[PDB]
Amino acid sequence: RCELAAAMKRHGLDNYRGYSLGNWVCAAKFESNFNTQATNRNTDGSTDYGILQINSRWWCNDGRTPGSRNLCNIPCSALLSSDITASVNCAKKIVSDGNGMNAWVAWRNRCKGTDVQAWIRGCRL
Amino acid sequence: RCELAAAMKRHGLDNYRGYSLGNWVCAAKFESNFNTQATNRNTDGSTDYGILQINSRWWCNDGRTPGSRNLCNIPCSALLSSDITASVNCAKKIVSDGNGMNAWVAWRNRCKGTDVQAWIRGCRL
Amino acid sequence: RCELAAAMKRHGLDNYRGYSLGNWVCAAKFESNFNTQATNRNTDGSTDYGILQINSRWWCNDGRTPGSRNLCNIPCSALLSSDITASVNCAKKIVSDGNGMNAWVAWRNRCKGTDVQAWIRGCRL
Amino acid sequence: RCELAAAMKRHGLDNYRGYSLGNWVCAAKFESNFNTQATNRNTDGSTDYGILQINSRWWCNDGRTPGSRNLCNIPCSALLSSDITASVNCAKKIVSDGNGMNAWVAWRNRCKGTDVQAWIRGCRL
Amino acid sequence: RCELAAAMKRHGLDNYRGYSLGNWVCAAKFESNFNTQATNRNTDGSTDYGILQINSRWWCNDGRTPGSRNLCNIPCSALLSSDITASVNCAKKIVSDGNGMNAWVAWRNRCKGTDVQAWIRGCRL
Amino acid sequence: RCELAAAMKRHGLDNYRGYSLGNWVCAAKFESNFNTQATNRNTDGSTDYGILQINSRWWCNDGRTPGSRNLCNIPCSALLSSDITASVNCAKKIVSDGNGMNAWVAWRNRCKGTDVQAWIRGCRL
Repeated sequence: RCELAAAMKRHGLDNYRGYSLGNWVCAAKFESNFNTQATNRNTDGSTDYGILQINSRWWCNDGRTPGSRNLCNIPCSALLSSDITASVNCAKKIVSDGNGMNAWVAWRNRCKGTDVQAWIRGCRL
Repeated sequence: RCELAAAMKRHGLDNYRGYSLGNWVCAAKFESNFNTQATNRNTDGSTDYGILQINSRWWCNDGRTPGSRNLCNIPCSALLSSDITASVNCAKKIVSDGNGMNAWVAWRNRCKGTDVQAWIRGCRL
Repeated sequence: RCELAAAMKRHGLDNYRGYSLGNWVCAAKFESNFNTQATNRNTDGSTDYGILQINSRWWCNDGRTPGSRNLCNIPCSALLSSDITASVNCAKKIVSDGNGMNAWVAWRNRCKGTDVQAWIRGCRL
Repeated sequence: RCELAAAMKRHGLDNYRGYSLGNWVCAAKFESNFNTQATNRNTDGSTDYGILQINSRWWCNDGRTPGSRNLCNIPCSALLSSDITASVNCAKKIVSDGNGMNAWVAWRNRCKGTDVQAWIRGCRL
Repeated sequence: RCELAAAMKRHGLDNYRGYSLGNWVCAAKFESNFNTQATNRNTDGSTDYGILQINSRWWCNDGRTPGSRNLCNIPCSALLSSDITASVNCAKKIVSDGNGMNAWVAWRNRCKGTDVQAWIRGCRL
Repeated sequence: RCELAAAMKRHGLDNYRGYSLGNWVCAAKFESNFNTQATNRNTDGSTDYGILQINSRWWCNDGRTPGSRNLCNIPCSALLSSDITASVNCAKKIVSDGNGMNAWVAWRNRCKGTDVQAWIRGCRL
């Protein structure tokens, strides 16, 4: 007599008014920001809500410079940004060369989210 | 007589008005910011909510410079940012070369989120 | 007679109005900031809430400099930032070379989130 | 030579969102109530306004009185009223007679709101 | 030579959101109540306004009186009232007679709101 | 030569959000109550306003009296009232007679709000 089985129940996440990523095996660059969650109950009033609030009646301007030579102005560059590679440069001559300045190159992946095995080697009747 | 089994129940996370990432085996660069969670109950009043509040009636401007030579101005650069590689430079001559300045290169991954095994070697009847 | 089993129940986290990451085996760069959690109950009043509050009626400006030569101004650079590699430089000549200045290169991973084994070697009837 | 004149300018009241009775010479019964005046400016809220507010979940009722004889019940009579003369009586026998119980009888009026006179008795040329 | 004049300017009251009775010569019964005046400016809140506020979850009721004889109940009578003459009585026999119980009878009025006179007796040329 | 004049300027009251009765010569019964004046400025809050506030969860009721004889109950009578003449009586026999109990009877008035005179007796040319 030789009797055997395998069983597996799965059920995903329950999300209620929320941000949720269950199980991420073997990720590389991940970038989350400002994925905000809020309940507001306002009666007889005024609610403001904000992560970044910049009240700047003169932000990053330039001033009056008559008769000026060889300027290099670069205000408010790469603001709230990702992956700016050798970019937005204020120069007059640029030389770039070589086998350098490499971003996220030449990866090797061997990745299993879940595994189940059932090994039976010999019951012979 | 030879009898055997394998069993596995799974259920994901429960999230209520929240931010949640269950189980991340084998991550590389991860970047979360400002993923805020709030309840507000306002009666007969005024609620303000914010992580970054910058009241700056003159922020990063420049002033009046008539008859000026060979300027290099760079205000409020790379603000609230990630991964700015050899970028946003205030120069006149740039030379770049070589096998250097490398970001996140040449990885090797061998990664299993979950494993279950059931080894049986010989019951022979 | 030869009888055997394997069993495994799992259930994810419960989150209520909160930030939660359960179990992260084998991470590399992780960066969380400002993932704030709040309850506010306001009656008959005014509530302000904020982690960074900068009241700066003159922040990082420049002044009036007529007839000026060979300036190098860089206010409020790399503010609230990550991973700024050889970036946002205030110069006139730049030379870069070599097999240096490397960020997060050439990793090797062998990482299992969970393991279960059941070894049986010989019951032979 | 005999020269003479008479002159009279009049102008009534100015009323703006108001209750106004200018000049009442020689009145008898006058009765004003609840002639209310209000400005309301409501932003982001709830305003209630009222002179008489009576929250009375059981006001002037009667209760359960089985097998009862010769009752005389009179709740909430003459409420917010004027001139109730020998009225709304709870009795079984009423006798009324005579030259009495008189209201506001037999008046005599001689009443001038304004007077102007110009008496000239003899210039005789 | 005989020269003469008479002059009179009048102007009524100015009322702004108000209750106003200028000049009442020779009044008799006058009765003002609850002629209220209000400004309300509400922002982000709840304003209640009232002269009489009676919260009375059991006001002037009667209770349970089974098998009761010869009752005389009179709750909340003549409430907020004027001129209730021999009225709303709780009795069984009433006899009224005579030359009595008289209200506001037999008045005599001689009343001038304003007077102007100009007497000239003899210039005879 | 005989020269003469008379002059009179008048102007009524100025009222702003107010209760005002200028000049009342020769009044009899006057009755003002609750002619209230208010400004309210509410921000982020709750304002209650009231002259009479009666919180009375059991006010002037009666209780349970089974098998009761010859009752005389009169709660909350003549509340906030004027001129209640021989009224709202709790009796069984009433006899009233005579030349008595008289209210506000038989007045005589001779009343001038303003007087101006100009007497000239003899210039005879």
